Amino acid sequence: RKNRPPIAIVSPQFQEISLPTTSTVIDGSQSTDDDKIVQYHWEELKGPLREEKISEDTAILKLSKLVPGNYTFSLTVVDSDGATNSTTANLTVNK
Amino acid sequence: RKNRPPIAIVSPQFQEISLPTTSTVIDGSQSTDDDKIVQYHWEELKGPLREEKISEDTAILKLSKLVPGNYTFSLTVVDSDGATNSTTANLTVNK
Amino acid sequence: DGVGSSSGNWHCDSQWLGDRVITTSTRTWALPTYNNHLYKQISNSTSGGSSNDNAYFGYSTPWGYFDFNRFHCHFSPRDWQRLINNNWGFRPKRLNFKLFNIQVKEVTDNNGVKTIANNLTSTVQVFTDSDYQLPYVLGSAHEGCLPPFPADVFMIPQYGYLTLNDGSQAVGRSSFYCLEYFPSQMLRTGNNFQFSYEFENVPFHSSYAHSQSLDRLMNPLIDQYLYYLSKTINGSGQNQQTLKFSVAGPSNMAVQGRNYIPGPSYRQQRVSTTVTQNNNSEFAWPGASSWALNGRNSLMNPGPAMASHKEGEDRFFPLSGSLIFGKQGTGRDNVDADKVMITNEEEIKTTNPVATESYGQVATNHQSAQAQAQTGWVQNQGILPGMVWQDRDVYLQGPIWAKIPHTDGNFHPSPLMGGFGMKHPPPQILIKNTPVPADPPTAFNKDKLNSFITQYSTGQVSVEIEWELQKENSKRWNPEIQYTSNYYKSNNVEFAVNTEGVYSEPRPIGTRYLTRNL
Amino acid sequence: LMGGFGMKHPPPQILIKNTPVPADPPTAFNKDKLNSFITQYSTGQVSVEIEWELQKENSKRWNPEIQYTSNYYKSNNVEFAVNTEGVYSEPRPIGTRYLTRNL
Amino acid sequence: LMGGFGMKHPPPQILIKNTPVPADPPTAFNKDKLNSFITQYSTGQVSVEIEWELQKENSKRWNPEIQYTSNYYKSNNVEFAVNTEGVYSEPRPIGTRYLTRNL
Amino acid sequence: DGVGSSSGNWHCDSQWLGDRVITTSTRTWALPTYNNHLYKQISNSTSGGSSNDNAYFGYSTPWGYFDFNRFHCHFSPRDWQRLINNNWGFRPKRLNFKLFNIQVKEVTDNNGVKTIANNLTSTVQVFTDSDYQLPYVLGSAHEGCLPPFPADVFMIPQYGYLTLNDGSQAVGRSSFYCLEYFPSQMLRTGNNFQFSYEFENVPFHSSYAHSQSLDRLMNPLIDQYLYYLSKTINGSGQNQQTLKFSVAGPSNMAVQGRNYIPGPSYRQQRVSTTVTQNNNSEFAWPGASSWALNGRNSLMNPGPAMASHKEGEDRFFPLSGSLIFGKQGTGRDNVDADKVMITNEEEIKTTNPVATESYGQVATNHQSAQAQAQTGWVQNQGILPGMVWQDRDVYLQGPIWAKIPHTDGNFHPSPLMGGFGMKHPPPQILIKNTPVPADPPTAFNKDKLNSFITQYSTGQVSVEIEWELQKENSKRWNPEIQYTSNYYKSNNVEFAVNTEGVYSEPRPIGTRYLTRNL
Repeated sequence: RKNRPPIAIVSPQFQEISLPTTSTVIDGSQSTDDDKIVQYHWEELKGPLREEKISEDTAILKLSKLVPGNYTFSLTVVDSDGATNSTTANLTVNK
Repeated sequence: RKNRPPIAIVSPQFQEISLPTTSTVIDGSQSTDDDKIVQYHWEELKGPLREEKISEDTAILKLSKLVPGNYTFSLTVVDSDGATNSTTANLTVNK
Repeated sequence: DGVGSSSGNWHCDSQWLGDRVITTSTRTWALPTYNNHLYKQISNSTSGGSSNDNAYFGYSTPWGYFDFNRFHCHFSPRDWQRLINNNWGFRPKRLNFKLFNIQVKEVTDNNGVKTIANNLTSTVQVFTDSDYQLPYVLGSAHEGCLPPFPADVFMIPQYGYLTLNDGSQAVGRSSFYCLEYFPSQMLRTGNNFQFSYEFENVPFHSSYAHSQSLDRLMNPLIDQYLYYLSKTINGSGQNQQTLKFSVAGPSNMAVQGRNYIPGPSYRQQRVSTTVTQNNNSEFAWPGASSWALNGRNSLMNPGPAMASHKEGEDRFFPLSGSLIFGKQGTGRDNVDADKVMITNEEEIKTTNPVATESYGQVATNHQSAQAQAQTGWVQNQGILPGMVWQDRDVYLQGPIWAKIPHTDGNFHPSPLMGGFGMKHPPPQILIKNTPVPADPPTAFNKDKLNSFITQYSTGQVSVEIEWELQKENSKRWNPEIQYTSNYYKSNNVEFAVNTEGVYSEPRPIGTRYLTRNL
Repeated sequence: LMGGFGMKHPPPQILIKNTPVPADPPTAFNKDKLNSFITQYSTGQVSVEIEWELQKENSKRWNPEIQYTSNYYKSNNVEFAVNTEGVYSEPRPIGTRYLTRNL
Repeated sequence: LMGGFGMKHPPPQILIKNTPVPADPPTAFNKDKLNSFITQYSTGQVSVEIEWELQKENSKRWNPEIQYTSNYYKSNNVEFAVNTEGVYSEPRPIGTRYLTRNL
Repeated sequence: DGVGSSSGNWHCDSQWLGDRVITTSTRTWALPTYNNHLYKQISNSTSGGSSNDNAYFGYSTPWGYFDFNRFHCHFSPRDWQRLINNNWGFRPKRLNFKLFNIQVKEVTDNNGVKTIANNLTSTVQVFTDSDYQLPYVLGSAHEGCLPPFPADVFMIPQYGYLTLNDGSQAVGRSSFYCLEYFPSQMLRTGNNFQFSYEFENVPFHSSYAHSQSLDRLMNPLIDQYLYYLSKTINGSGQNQQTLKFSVAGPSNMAVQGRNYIPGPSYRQQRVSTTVTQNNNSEFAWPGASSWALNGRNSLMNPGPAMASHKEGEDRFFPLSGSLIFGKQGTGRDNVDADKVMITNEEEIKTTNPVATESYGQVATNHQSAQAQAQTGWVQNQGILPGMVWQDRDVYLQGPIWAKIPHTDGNFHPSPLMGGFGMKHPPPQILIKNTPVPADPPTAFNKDKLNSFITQYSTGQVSVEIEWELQKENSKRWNPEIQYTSNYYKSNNVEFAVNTEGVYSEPRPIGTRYLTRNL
C-alpha cells in the first residue's frame, strides 16, 4: 500500500584494485526499502570481453578472474510491491 | 467432484383444471440432486398469448389469471457444480 | 458369573401401588453386525440424490441402541386401560434398565450352508450416554423400540446421526463422533449390564378431557356487570349513527368479557377421509403448513397441539397436524387410508383452536365515515398473555419423552408429538458386537484388518419404569366416558394374537377419557 | 434484544458532578441565584472489576471446533493494536458463538 | 532427532507370542524337535493409559494467538473422520507449536 | 507520606563484608512524556527505509524503564579495583530497588516562555515485570543506564520492543503488548516504590587470569609413556617408507598426548589498529563473521569468547569479536579509532583460540602411495568433548546480566557480551507519567482525549545489589599483576571530573588480573 520505491546503495562506488588481486567485492546488501528487497540483480555494462559475464543475484557481489580493463555494474533492487531502483557501481582494474 | 447431474421432478406431469379455478400449482421442489439445487427455473413453451409470461424461479410454481388453452412448462434445475436437468410439465385449462 | 449360569431372570410384571405403577418389561433382542464394524458418512449423495429439503449429511455407526421410547414397551393394553380410566395424570419417576443373558453367536457360511455356532470368548460392548455428549436420536419417533408384545424377538436398530451440511457437503463445524471414544463395558456370555436413571421433575400428563369449554366458563343465569357495544346505527337511514351499549349476559354469551383465550394456532389444511370431498389436485406437499430453517422447508407434522375438527365432522383431519400410526402388516409407501390409524385430538377442542380453522378475526383498518369496518383473518397466532392451551395426547403406541434441545431459550418444551420434554431424558444405551478378526496374515501389514468373523449377538433386555399417578377426585354425578373393549363377537380378540401368532394393536388408545372441568 | 443480560436490578448508575464554585458574590445581598461560577473541570482514575462465572466445555466431539484465531499473514498493523499514530482500533466485531453444542 | 522425549529407561517392550501347540507327536520316540504344530492365532483387547503433565500458558500477549482450527468450509468428508468406506484418514500432520512464547 | 516529607533518603555507600559486598547506589532521574502517551508501531518503513538485514517491526510504548545493567551503576572505580585485585570471582546474590522522592512537574509554554510548576495531585505509575510476560530489552547493551557518577542526573529511556516481521509487515503471530494491561502502582509526590529480588544460582565470574597454558599442562622433566608417529620415511629415496615411533616428552612438547583441547572457535577478520597494515578496500561488512536467521544476516559482535590476538601483537583486534566502548564526548557515527576503547580479551588465550586464527588443521583425504597427506583448515569449530574454554570478561562499563531466551534448549548460556546469564534476571521496572487531560469539551465527544497537560516527572532511584565474592588462596610466590592508577603527573585525575565537571571513564577495566593455574 502506497509503498515507496526501494533505494539501491552500493558501498564501493569507485572500486580500485590491481591485476594480482582480481577477486574483489561490491556490497549491495546495504540497499534500503520501506518493506524489504526481494531481489538484488547485478549486471555489467562496460565490462570488457572476458571468460564470463555477470548476472548474479546475490546481494553482496563476489568477483573473480578479472582481466585488466574498466568495469561498470548496475545493481537492480526489487520492492515487495514491484518497485525497482537501479544504481551503478564502478570498478577499475590495473595492469 | 464427479457430481451427478440433478434430476428435475415435477409432481403433476399432467395438470388438469377448469376456467373457474385459474390459480393452480406445479410442484418442482421434489427435484433431487447429489448435493443441492441452487436454482429452479420455470419457463413456458406452449403458453398461449396472455397478460404475462412466466419465468419464475420458485421451486414450487404458483400460477394465476389463467386463460383457456394448453400450457407447457419446462423446469430447469441447476446443480451446485453447474450441471442442469430440464423436464417438462403440462397443464390444460378448460373452457 | 459363568457360561453355564444365567445372568438374570425374566421379569415382565406390572404392579400397581397406592400412588404409582412400576411397569417392568423384558424382551429378547438380536444385535447384528452393522456396517461391518465401520463408520461411514451418509448423505443424500450416498442415497442416490435427494431434494434440497431432504438434503442431509451424517455418519452411520456400527453401534446398535436400545429405544424403549414408546408407551406399549411398558404398558399392556389392560394396564393402559387401568391407567387412563382411573387417573387424571401420570409421569415417570425412575427407570431401571438391565441387559443380561448375553450370548454371542458365530455363523459360518463356508460350504454354502450357514452354521451358527457359539462364541463363548467373544464379547459385546454396551455403554450408556449418561452425559448427553452424543446426538440424541431417541424422541425422533423412530422404529426399533421394544415390541409391544412380550413374546416376540426384535432386532436392535443401527445408531446413526446427522450433522450440519450445505447440501450433501460437510461445513467446517459439522462434528464427527467416534463412539469408541467412550468408556464402554465389555460383556462376555456370563456378564450383564444394568443402570438406573431418575427422571426429571416433568409435569403430569393431562390424562383427562375437559368437561367445560373455555368460552362457556360462566354462570348461565347471571349477567355480567360489563357492557358491550351492541349497535352502531340506530336505523337504516343515511346519517343514522349511534353507540348503543347493552349489558352482556346469558342471552348473548358470545360477546361477554372473558379472562382467558384459546391457545396458539398454526393453521393446517383440512383433508377429508371421504376422498370425494377433497380437491382433485395434488395438494399433499404444496398445500401443507411448513416451517423454513436455513432455506429448506420441513413439514410441521404435527405442530402445536390443536383440536383436529369441530364437533360433528369426524372425517376431517389436518393435513399434517395429527399423529398417524400404521396397522399391523402395513407397508411403508403409499398405503390406503384404511391401513393407517389417524389419531383424533378433539378432546382438547375446549381450550385449543381447531387445527383446520383460523384462530379468529382481527380489525385491519380504522373505520370512519368513508371506510367500512374491515377485518381480516388470523391464520396463525403466536402466544399471547392469558392464553390457555392443552398439550397433545400421549398414545399407547406414541412416544414417551424427548430431549429438549440445548438452546438459550424455549417456550413450553413439551414435545409436539406428545410426551414429556426433558433436558436430561433417559440416556442412550448403545451396544455393539466387538469385532473379532478372522485371520491376520503371518507377515505384518500396516493396514487395518478388514476380514472379521461374521457373528451376531442375542440376549434379553429388561426395563422397569416407575410412574407416578394422579388419582381422580371429582364430584361429577353421572358416569364418565371410559375405555372399554366392546362386547361383540369377532374373529379375533383385539389386542391379541390371531391364528398366525402376529400381535396387532387395532387402534390408537389415547389418555383423555376422564373429564375435568376448567 | 441488543444482546446481553436482562436484569431487574442492573449495576447502579454512578453519577458524578463537579460541585459548583461561585466566582465572586456581590458585596451587597442579591436574592437571585449565583450565575457567575469558577470555570473548572475534574479528572482522575476509575477502576471497575467484574467477576464473571464461566461454563466450561465438555463435549465428546471428535473433530476440531471452529475457534477465533488471529490470521497469520503479514499486514501493516497488528489488528487490535495501535498504529503509527497511536490510535487503537478494533478491526471487527467478535461474537461468542464459536464452540459447537448440539441441540 | 525425530522428535519426542529421550529416556534412558523408556516404556518397556511388551512382547507377546502364541505358545506353540504340537499337532500329533509320533507314537514312537523321535529325538528331533517337533515341527508339526497346530496352526492357530490369538486375538483380544489391549488398553494403554498414559498420564501427561501439562504446562499451562500465562502470557501477557494482547492480540490473539495462532491456534489450530478445523476450517469451516463445506467438503465431501469431515477431516479426521471416516469416509463412505469407513476408512479413517488423518489429512495433515498436526504439530504442537501454535502458542507463542518470546525468548 | 505527605507532600512535605521526603519518601526516602540518599544511600550510595558500598560496604565490604567478610564474603560479600553490598553496593548501594542512588541517582536522580527525569522521566519525560513519551510518544505523547501513545502506543505507536515502529518499523523500518517508519524510519525511512532500511535494508533486509536491518528490517524490523515493533511498538514504541509511552513507558520509561530503569536499567541498572552496567557494572559502573554500582561499583565505583576504587570498588572495582578492590573487587578485581583481591577476588577470584563474584556473583550477585540479591538486589533491593527503591524509587522515592517522586515529584511531578507541570510545564506551561502559553506565552512563549516555559514555566515549570508543581503538580502535586498528579501521579506517576511504576510496575515491575516480575513474571517476565513482556519483551526483555535489558541485556541488549543499550544506553540509559544509571550514570557511572553519582552526581549527575539521567533521563529514563523509552521502552519499545520488536516482534516478528516479514519485512516491515507484521506476520500473524507478532504480539502487541499493552503495558496498561499490567497492575501498576500509582504514586503521588508522597508515595514511593520498592521491591526486592533474589538472583539465580549463576556461577561465579572467572575474575582471574590463567597462569598456565592449556597445551603446557605437564611435567617439563618427565616424558610420557605414550608414543607418537615421528617419521614416515626413513630417507630421501623413492621407495623408502617406514613408521618410526618416538616417545613424546619434554624435548617435543607439541606432539604429546593431552586430555583437553581449547574451546570452540568462530573465526573473525583480523583488522589492525595501524591502518596502513589493513587492506585498501571496504571490508567492514563484507569481510565480517555473521550468522543468518530467517534469511537476514546479522553480525556476530562479539560471538564466542576467543582470545583477541597472539602474544606480541596488541594492534590486531577481531573485526567484531571484541566489545568496543566510547570515550567521554564521543559521537555515534564514524568516530576515529582513537575515540573508542577496544577491549582486549587476551587474558583467556591460555584456554581459548585466537579470534583471528583458525582452530587448527584437519586431515581431508586418505593418503596412499599416490595421494599426498592433504590437510585442511578449521575456520570454525563447534563444541567437542574435552573442550575447555573461558567466558568473556565483564568490564566496569559492560553489561552485568542477560535473560536466557525461553527455548527448548541452549548450550552454556553465559551472555556472549559478558555477564551472568539468567533464566529469571532482574525484572524490568517500567515507569510512566500518568496522562492528565487538559480540558475536555463541555459537550460529550466519543473520541479519545488528545489534549493532555504537558508535564514531566523527576525523583530519586536507589538500587542495592549484594555480591558474593570468591577470595583468593594461592601459593604463588611472586607478586601478581594488579590494577593500579599510574603515579605520574597528569592534567586530570583519571576516573574523576575535569574542569567542566564532566566525569570520564578513561579505559575499560576488566576483571582478569589475579592468576589461577589450570
